Amino acid sequence: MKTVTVRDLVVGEGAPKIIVSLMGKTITDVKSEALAYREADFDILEWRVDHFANVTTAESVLEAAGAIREIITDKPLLFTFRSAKEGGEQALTTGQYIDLNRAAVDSGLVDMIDLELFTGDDEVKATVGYAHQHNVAVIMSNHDFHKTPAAEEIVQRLRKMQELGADIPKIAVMPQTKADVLTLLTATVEMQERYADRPIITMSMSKTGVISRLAGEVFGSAATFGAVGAISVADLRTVLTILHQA
Amino acid sequence: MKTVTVRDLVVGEGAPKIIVSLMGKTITDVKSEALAYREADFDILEWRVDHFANVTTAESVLEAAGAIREIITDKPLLFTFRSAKEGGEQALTTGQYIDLNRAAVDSGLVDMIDLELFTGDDEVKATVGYAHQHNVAVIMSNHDFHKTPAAEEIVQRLRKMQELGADIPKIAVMPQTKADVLTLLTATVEMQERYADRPIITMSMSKTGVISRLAGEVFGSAATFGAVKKASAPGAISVADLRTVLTILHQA
Ligand SMILES: [Cl-]
Ligand SMILES: [Mg+2]
Ligand SMILES: [Mg+2]
Ligand SMILES: [Mg+2]
Ligand SMILES: [Mg+2]
Repeated sequence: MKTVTVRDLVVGEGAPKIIVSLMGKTITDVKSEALAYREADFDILEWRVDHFANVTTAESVLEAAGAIREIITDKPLLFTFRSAKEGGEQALTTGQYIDLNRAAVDSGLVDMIDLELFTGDDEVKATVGYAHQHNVAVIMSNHDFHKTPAAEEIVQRLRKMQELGADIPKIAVMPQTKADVLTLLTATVEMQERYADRPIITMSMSKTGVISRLAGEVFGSAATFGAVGAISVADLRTVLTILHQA
Repeated sequence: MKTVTVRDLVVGEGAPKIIVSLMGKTITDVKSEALAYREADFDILEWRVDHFANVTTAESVLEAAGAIREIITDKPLLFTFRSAKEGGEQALTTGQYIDLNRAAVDSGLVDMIDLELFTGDDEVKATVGYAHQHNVAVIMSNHDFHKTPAAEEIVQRLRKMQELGADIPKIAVMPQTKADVLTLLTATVEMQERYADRPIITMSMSKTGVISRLAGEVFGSAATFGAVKKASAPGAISVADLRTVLTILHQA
């Protein structure tokens, strides 16, 4: 299986990695949040660009990315605009979203971008290519904040992400029942044994799904999310380490 | 939902409870292990009587049980003879096994006994009744160290344990695949939805099954085994680490 190396971090070997999400409306908010995260124990900093108020002003986005990089210089930076239809704060047209991610790639300030699987196949392929031409990795993502699809549908979305060239397929789904948490873990196993040839990230959201963040290593999820959220980064790392050494 | 209270420990509320297994061949070993276990963080002391060489000498078994209670004075004591049939160290005839458990009940030294489901229905029912008459709780148990039965079969075994009067149905199975771990968890959930009216304990063994030792609160297992130095079945973690993880899940 491929691993994905981002700076010195190796996703897909050792214990699962920890992603935290920075959310700020203004440049001063982004700076304040970056300062709050600076001493926390995590591996990847995700900037949740959909929270940023001035997302359609190219110079402002560039300034904010730069401000994050000035404060946190030792953690890979993941650029994520999460659409409202997948749990995010706002919607862009397809063209605006693709242009935004290309501008992030161009900046030299980000190590990874998030591309939503269902953006459009032609747009995703072109943007994956563009990212790769600049040595930027792609987390290709899909979220269902309302329900958990059947395991087979989850697997087929992860397989499509690989087809479209994702460096790291990522899916997050909302459990309505305990069985739904198990469905997400089953999909993770099946994807791993049948199709995966690179690291994947899977998560069952909400309080009910938190076991999928903690005890995911055996089943085949290479990273998960903590908070400085359903769980603190310190407590997440504590459990991941215990289970990695079990 | 009935809970099981032993001393003042409540099984079936809050975070899952931690069981450790004490194994000793002689009275001397029983005493030294008990002293070594005294400072460990756990809730229930399981004495694995099948490891004891002198199991057919009533005086010797009674002396060892007393020794455990003298050294570890603040933990519920679970008396478990694990049959060779179900992965234990030695075999007794059915009658000797039943007599051993009745003598444990009679001692006044034990809070719980383990009775294996497949011992025989008449014998199990009689011994459950005897234990209850002396305010001793029964963990009714089943083990498969080779495979994981279908989820519906696991459910039906746990249901049957309820029918026979178990205070706490208990099953431990061995995964052959990662999917089998998830089957054990599925059975746990389904038992909770369809039939449980009391605490149950479920486990998938080996490293692959460790989630099943951690996730009792969300899927429906009321207790879990941890290691002091070494646990009996594959895949355990230390009791300190187990308590750390259980507490994080309880507060999440
Ligand atoms: Cl064990
Ligand atoms: Mg260029
Ligand atoms: Mg391992
Ligand atoms: Mg009597
Ligand atoms: Mg609870």
